[PDB]
Amino acid sequence: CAFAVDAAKAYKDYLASGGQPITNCVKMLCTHTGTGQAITVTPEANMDQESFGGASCCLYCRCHIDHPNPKGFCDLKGKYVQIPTTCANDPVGFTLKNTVCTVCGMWKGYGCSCDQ
Amino acid sequence: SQAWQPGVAMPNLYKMQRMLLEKCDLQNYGDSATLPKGIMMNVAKYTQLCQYLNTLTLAVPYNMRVIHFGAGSDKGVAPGTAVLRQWLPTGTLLVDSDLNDFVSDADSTLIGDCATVHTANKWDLIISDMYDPKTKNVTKENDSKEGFFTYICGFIQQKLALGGSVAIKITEHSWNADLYKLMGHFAWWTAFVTNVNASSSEAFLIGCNYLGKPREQIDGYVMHANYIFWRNTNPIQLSSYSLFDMSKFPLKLRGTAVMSLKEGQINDMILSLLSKGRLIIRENNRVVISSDVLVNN
Ligand SMILES: CSC[C@H]1O[C@@H](n2cnc3c(N)ncnc32)[C@H](O)[C@@H]1O
Ligand SMILES: [Zn+2]
Ligand SMILES: [Zn+2]
Repeated sequence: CAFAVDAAKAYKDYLASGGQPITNCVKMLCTHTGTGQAITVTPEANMDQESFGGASCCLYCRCHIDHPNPKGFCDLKGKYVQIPTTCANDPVGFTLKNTVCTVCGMWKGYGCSCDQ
Repeated sequence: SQAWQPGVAMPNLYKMQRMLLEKCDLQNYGDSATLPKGIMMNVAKYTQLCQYLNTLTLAVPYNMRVIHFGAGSDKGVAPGTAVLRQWLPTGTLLVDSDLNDFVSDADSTLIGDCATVHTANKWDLIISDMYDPKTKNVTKENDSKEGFFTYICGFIQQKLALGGSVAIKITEHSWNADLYKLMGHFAWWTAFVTNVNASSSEAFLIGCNYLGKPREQIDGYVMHANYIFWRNTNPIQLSSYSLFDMSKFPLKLRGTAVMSLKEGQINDMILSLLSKGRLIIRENNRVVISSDVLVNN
């Protein structure tokens, strides 16, 4: 059957409905002089970012549900995700709604300057 | 000047005493350090533990193997594991474990009582934050505790590589005499108190460079009494200072040699290399782990 739980859409809708974001994302101590790239093997927050343990910011990890791809692989766990400080109240929502430029490794619209 | 360190290690002269066990009464009890905005106690604590481990002669081989017990929070995440993975060289194999389910950045996670955990390989570093809050009964005698401590002692003896190190969390009431005795099977040992959690009687018992034999005879009942005596008479000022300087945080990749040797070829020359953090003795095969599952109706 075509049935599949859509947790991404459910979380977005709960956010739009005014729901409190997922908490206890694991924020790291770091220099905040890093590359600012989005998903890295060690914390890379720049001055405008916070660095978090990847698994703790993944909706699928945190909700105990399957990752939406054939192989069920998670590209956050075991890595660190840089979140803009202005968005760090909701790291899970941020990683869910945003995309990584595949050339510069920065977030589209939050550090990627390739389209200039 | 201690406030700018990551924490305070038990001074050698306190290790040499013969104190009787007393109640732990910390002058700075109930004080708290001011953590950086949005930083969890458990991130700050493991950060300071790792900053202190940076000052010891840890063996750091290629393909380093680290296992972390007691890694789950009551929130279902693994803050300590995330700090260990930040700290350890990229590519280090990191396994963590806890009784309750949690999501983790470790390469592999085992859920269940640590007595169910078995590994084929030996390990270069063992970290434990296991703690049972039921031991905090101030109304009955403070005797050596077994449970997970019994497992940890055997796991060190059977699965820690010669040259490897451990950091095992203890408190006033959560401690084990044999674990202290095992500290005498390392080239050096201490009880380390993080500056962010110095209002607590917790410490990490650190064995540095495992030798597989008793280098010194330690009475664990006496040593824990010495540890409490030190804590009772040496207030540690709570401090977050070291958290604000992470420029030298990562563990140095030392390329430490790994060799397979059999008990008859560990001579004084090898023991001295082990003692200096220059040698790891174990096989270099695949890392294979498992959790025993009890099947019932
Ligand atoms: C990080 S706080 C202490 C942690 O130690 C864990 N712990 C305590 N006793 C055991 C045990 N016997 N086996 C595995 N984990 C334990 C607890 O589940 C808790 O998450
Ligand atoms: Zn995930
Ligand atoms: Zn780009």
